[PDB]
Amino acid sequence: KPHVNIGTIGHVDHGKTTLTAAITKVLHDKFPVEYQTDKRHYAHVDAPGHADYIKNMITGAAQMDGAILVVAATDGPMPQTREHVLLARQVGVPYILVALNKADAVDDEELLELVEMEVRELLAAQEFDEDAPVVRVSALKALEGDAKWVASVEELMNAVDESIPDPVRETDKPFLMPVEDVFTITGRGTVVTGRVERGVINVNEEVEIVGIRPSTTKTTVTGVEMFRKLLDQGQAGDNVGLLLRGVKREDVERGQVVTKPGTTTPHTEFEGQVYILSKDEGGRHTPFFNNYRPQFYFRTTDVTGVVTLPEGTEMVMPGDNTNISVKLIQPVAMDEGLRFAIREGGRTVGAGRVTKIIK
Amino acid sequence: MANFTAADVKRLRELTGAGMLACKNALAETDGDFDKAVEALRIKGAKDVGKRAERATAEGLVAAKDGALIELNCETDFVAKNAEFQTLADQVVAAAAAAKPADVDALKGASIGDKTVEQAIAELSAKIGEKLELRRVAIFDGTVEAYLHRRSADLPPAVGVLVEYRGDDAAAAHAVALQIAALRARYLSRDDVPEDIVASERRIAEETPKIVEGRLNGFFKDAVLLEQASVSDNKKTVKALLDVAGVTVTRFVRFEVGQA
Ligand SMILES: [Mg+2]
Ligand SMILES: [Zn+2]
Ligand SMILES: [Zn+2]
Ligand SMILES: [Zn+2]
Ligand SMILES: [Zn+2]
Ligand SMILES: [Zn+2]
Ligand SMILES: [Zn+2]
Repeated sequence: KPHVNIGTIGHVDHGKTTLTAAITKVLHDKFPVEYQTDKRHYAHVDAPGHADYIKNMITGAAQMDGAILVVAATDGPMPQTREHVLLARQVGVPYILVALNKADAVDDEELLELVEMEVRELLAAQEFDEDAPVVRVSALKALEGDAKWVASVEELMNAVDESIPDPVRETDKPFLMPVEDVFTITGRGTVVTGRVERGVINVNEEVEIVGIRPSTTKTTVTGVEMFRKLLDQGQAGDNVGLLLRGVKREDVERGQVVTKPGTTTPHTEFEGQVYILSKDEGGRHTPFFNNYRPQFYFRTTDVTGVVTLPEGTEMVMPGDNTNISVKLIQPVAMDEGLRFAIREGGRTVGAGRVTKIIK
Repeated sequence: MANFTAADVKRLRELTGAGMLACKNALAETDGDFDKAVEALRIKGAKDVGKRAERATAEGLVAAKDGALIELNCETDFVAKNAEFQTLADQVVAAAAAAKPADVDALKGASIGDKTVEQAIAELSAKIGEKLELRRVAIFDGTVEAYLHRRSADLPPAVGVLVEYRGDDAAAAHAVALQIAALRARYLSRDDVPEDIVASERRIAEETPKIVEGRLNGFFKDAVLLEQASVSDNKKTVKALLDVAGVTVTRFVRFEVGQA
């Protein structure tokens, strides 16, 4: 039932691709990209390059719930391996496991023992579990059908199943819905609409509405209406309208989030990781400097803020991937990790993700 | 393991940085003589570096020391941000800065210490398993301003600019550098544009008396540094601001990894 994102990282010559194909065949032999097991469906994410992996996680296009390091038993690790692992530590993949590929070609076992610990010290060097699963696999022999090796690929995928934890379900997180529209249904009160971003909401719970306006509002939801029928709860992912007790149409607006009280706080200054669209991607034609003032998109509405470049950054060019500080003109509901768009009058010119709140 | 231990193979790997199996093969190939095996690994390294010579090298960095500018290329940016690659780059640019080589092939044979720049690259190439290329070099004898630019904060600089100049407004020269780095100016003045590129662009305007003259006034404004609009203030022009600064630009260059 749960889907899980697992990156595969490693040297191209070591069989990164080949071992992925080997996994698909071995599982497709078992149950006659994406590959699934008993427990889970798995989603493959790649990391061909560090920087444009980082781009992709900023834009949300890529996230890893765990990662497989592919190291050739023949060679053992490489100087870059240090850097591959480093990517995982930096974006913060929760758990890593290693696939000693091409293990058929190492006739003396003392060498296979030996590359193990090399790889184990790199994982240890970098605050990953030192005694984490290291599996001996032969992608190319399993593809051929050698069951000794087919069994190893099965061993590796079984390793993924036990050792990568289940990801937290979005309905178990605290409730939050960004407001799209605000209407009054005559004689029933005002109703705020949107898509439940996470958590659940129930027909007579109490909620806080956060951001945009000067002061957070606290009230209770009086009806949860999907399509035009009234339900008892609204789940993460649902399109809903929430009737709010005694909250007049003019005291809520898009860009606000309705949340489970005390869980989210408005903010006005933050540090952030950004990727700036190139001219050939549709973005700025010119670089921007130290007193830039675009609008920051957030969840449902733009909020204007002033960029501050970090000490040592002269300029930001189109295509750049860097860090900034932002002071918004009005407060917006934000947590660390939150994704936002950088827009100039309504055209996205860049993509960012909040890394540290201030004030 | 015909005539040597496994600790013999660990060591031969710890010394050459080569592949565990390639080391074991190497020792058994010489039957345990350890010195012949080291030289045996050198042989395969050279074969394997050749085999990947036709590969593409679009990631890497640029380096500037004392008015020398180089671009060193690899396959992935994992290698570009690796310490052993940056140290090689540091070495090779310092080679270039001291020897002031005429062309790239001059810099290849320059000494880096106990080995040449070619050797040092080819030798690091084999240990990494990617193609490595010294792509281009630029040496300015005069007084220079350099600006190096990171396209991604946790990578090495991917755009580099030298600006050779006469003047005492140091900041004015540096400000130009950005302007070259940002706006990809191809020529310093109008005159410098080859006449066979002027026809190449005047002939595309026929495809598309005074409409020809307008296009060229435009494409001169794009691709000539002095005819561009200052990034700090597009009301004024590059040339205009230098005159106020009291700074004259003798020549400049801009390297970008992967781009031309
Ligand atoms: Mg892959
Ligand atoms: Zn699925
Ligand atoms: Zn299934
Ligand atoms: Zn455009
Ligand atoms: Zn043997
Ligand atoms: Zn030395
Ligand atoms: Zn300077």
